[PDB]
Amino acid sequence: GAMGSMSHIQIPPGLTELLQGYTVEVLRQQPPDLVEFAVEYFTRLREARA
Amino acid sequence: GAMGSMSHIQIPPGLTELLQGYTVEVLRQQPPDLVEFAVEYFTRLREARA
Amino acid sequence: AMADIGSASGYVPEEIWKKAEEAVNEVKRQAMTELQKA
Repeated sequence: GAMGSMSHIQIPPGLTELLQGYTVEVLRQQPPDLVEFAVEYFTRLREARA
Repeated sequence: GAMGSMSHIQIPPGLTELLQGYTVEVLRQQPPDLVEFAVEYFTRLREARA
Repeated sequence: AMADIGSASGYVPEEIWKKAEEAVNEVKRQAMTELQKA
């Protein structure tokens, strides 16, 4: 399986669904800012808890 | 099909780099939570400049 | 080489750049499907 500690990055799992949520939302609404729309989309998502 | 069709629909230019700028950090940093690691990453970006 | 005429630079190692670029291309080509299906 593995090879060695010389190099180990491998595209982590779940990263696809995380970016999709943001990505798919950017097109559906087509916002003017990415930096803003990013913190606006990510923070809210998290805060959703409790 | 007219105001939205470029093989991938129409990803707002620059978004590719934004998602990339963060991902490169995740791969080499590997945080406990993606959402929490992002929220701070986007806030720092804006709060850092105008 | 392949088609990298320019150069991002600024930061980010090597293998870390090639990989991260794939992740965004994948999620980008994917989210578009979520749209194609309205």
